[PDB]
Amino acid sequence: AQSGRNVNHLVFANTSYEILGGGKKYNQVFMTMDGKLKIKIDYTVDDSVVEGDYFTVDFGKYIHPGTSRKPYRVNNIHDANGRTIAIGSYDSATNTAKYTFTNYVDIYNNVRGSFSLLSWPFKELVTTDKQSVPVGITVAGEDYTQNVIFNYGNRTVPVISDINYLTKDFAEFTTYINQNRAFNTGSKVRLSGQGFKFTSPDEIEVYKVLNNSQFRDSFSPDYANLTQVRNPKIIINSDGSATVDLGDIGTLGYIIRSKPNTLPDFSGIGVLKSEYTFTNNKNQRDTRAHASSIQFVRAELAGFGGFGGYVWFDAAAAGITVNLLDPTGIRLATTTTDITGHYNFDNLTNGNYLVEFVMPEGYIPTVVFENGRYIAHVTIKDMTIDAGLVSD
Repeated sequence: AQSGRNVNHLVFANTSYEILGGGKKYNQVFMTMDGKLKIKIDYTVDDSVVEGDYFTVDFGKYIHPGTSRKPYRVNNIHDANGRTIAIGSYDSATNTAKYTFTNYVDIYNNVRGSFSLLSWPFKELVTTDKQSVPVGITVAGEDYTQNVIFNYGNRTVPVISDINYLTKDFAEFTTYINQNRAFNTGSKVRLSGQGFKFTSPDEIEVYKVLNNSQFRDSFSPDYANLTQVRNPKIIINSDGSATVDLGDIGTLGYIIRSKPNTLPDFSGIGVLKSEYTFTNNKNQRDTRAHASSIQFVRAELAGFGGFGGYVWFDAAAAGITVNLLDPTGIRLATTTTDITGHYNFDNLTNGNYLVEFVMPEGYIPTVVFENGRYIAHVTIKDMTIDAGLVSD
């Protein structure tokens, strides 16, 4: 089951939080103004810790590592020269990161470092503007808690919207209509984007609120308890925007939940915009709009990669040891070739690795070769590395 022991008790850590983004001068995480919560961890590791031992960071009830982009992940942790001290892995089910020590701890004593993570609240729990949340985490078995105020800037206005989250393939975009509950007729909403497109009305769901309690400040409403419109009038426009015709809504409030597609080979800054045109409570045409922007951080949207290959005598070479190394030569994983001569490593974060084939005594490869180790460079980007063996 485990590569080593839980060594929480042998990792001595100090933790602090730092608010980033537009709310920092107001002591708040401004969730729609680049706000996030940075977690900073300084640690030392006992000399008795070995390769495969691990410590954990439990992110508690209220926050997760990462911000707006799914799936959430943690990073490996390195020393001052980029050598990997521990491999980071995150389990969404338990909201816990595991940091598994490499052979760094067997090479060096007085192992110490620091790392940081960006984090965001679960929008279904941190629901309300100005909510002061006791953000309690556990770092190497020791609790750390600080109250943190979150604010999404929901305003009681004709139209406001926010990006709930983003994945490689789509964003969930939330638009609130007529929170001010004014009498409105001829109501229409255009959803448009830079970096996004609609292809089907199936991408858009419309809900009528029973009362203002359903307009959750976090823009991640409880859809299970909202009244969903069966026959919503939705057109996908030739430019890839969509128009939702709500009609003569009177004083009713509406929520539109949309899932615009990301565009392949777009980067920089995505934008999703809600444009609300209507006739107002005085029979005058009006127009209101709101826009949200989001960075396509490819590294945070990418899936995990892997590679593999065959080893043979130049007949399959079964049970050959193959190590996965970081570019600095630290071992990240080990495996052996199976009965068909095949090995693999998967769930690898994009980047550069070395693959080390351990030579049986008396054999050399058919890249560099030293002290009976054949080492090949590999680049992972969400391929095949083979080795033929010949007598010396």
